[PDB]
Amino acid sequence: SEESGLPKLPVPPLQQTLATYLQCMRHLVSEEQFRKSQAIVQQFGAPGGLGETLQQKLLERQEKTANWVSEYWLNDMYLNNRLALPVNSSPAVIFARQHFPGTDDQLRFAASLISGVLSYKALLDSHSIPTDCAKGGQPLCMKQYYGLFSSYRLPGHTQDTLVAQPEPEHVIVACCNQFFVLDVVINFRRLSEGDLFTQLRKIVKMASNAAARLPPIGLLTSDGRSEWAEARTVLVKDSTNRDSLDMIERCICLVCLDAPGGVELSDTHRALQLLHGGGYSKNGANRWYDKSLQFVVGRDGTCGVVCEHSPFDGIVLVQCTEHLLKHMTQLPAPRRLRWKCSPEIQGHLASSAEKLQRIVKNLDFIVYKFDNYGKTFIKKQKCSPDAFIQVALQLAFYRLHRRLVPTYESASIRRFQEGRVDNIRSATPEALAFVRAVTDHKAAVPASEKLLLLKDAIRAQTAYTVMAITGMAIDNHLLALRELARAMCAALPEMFMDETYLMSNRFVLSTSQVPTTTEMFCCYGPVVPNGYGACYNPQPETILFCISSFHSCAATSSSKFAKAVEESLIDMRDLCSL
Ligand SMILES: CCCS[C@@H](CC1C=CN(C)C=C1)c1cccc2ccccc12
Ligand code: NA
Repeated sequence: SEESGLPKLPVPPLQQTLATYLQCMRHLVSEEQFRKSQAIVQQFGAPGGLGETLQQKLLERQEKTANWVSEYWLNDMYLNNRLALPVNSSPAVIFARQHFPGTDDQLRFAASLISGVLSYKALLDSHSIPTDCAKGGQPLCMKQYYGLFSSYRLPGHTQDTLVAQPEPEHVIVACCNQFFVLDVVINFRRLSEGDLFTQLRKIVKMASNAAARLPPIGLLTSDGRSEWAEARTVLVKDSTNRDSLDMIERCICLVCLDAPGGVELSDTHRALQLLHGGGYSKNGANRWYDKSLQFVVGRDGTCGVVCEHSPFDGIVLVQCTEHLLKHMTQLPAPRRLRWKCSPEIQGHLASSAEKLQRIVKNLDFIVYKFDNYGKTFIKKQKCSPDAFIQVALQLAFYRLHRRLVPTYESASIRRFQEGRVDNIRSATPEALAFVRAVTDHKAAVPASEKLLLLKDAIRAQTAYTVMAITGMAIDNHLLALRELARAMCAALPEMFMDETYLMSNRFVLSTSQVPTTTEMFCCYGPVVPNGYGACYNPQPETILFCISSFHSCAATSSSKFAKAVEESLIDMRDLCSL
């Protein structure tokens, strides 16, 4: 009645997780390091040993909590991360290209979008969104929907805070780096699209007035999390700033009326604008990255949403955005938020502009549309499209870099209460056997044998996927054992100080499938300096890859990786056509 009917997240058996862990890492560490890790794990999991003690504590935690990993996972994946949110953390979703002859066309789109946000939020708030079922079925957790609009991520010196929340409700409109409170309710009557248009015109006019222009405070939210915690602490010394921060913290979402980009509106360029606004000289300060959703409606027709994803993952977000876009197809003045700055704040602003520009220049990003085939061909090979593509990315990484690396693939655990994600470790032993056969010409493995190895790697990938989505994989389980150990003693046991364990969690290849039904697509940066981010959207006859890496790292190249992906998909096609 008041409590969820969903199952709780399972706790895997301890020995199952330790065995899977060792077999995951054997081929990714040296033989000497692996021998040491084998003995460490044996001691940790011995009868009556520490692992068994921690496992008992984890089963007590499962009984006392709705989800035993929620707190640890939120802190480990997001709130402890000190990197600036743009590129490093906040994914971008790019909508179909739009065409706005005049400003009023841009404003009519933004008015229509805001109206759809208000309608969707009314469905949400009255619990009218139909329960998702697995594979589009077993019911899925719906809690992430309540985090789409009611969430604000506060910076902290060492750990951030995720705050959940209002009479009336308002959005914040960002224009020319200025922020305006737009109430979306007058006399308890929701503003119509026409009223919203009229209000947005008032905002664009006020934002263009240089005598009222205020400093670009939003730039500070683009900095490292400890840097922005420090600058925000300066701001909150003044009551005007506290009032303005409070208005942003409690808004529904941001709507960002970006200026024209001046670059060709390719898919790659539109994505760059959604990821980091092009830096301070372009739209990079027209942002507030702590707020969960920042819809961008650019003057030139670049539209999308920038997502702070501590409160929700991408499947729920795409459900929301597709509903918004599909249903677009079917009076007091807004208040400028004022700011009281100091010489301190000017220094923080200049430093944030410089730090953001390093991120802009460092990001190597490419949108690559593979057009030779898609899901239809892959399914004719008795393969899951996701597993086939994951194996292709392993072959791409191996043929370019001549090793496999610890790889992350998001797996939804929404089958369980409060469920977010666990990790599918796609760098399997079977994937290694396959990529070596394909690339080692002197070994002269027959194509017929490469095909057997291909299908066994796809089998192993599919098996790991089922394991992860049913709560039986290893990353969340080890995370909880680690953090329960830390509560006993700040000195972690050797199990988690082991270089094999640290190595295992540096995801040089970080991936996810985010399928969409419209022309929209999702992207994000890498999670380690020598890594890639790879987000793909498989369609019946094509596959879209968004590949990121950092220009600082001489080993990686997004262009070269996309070419290796193409060659791998062609190789796999030829093997399946024997
Ligand atoms: C379970 C479905 C995908 S969850 C997340 C995946 C992910 C994101 C970043 N890295 C580095 C690696 C993986 C994600 C992807 C794309 C867009 C998102 C938008 C909002 C929220 C999450 C999004
Ligand atoms: Na690079």
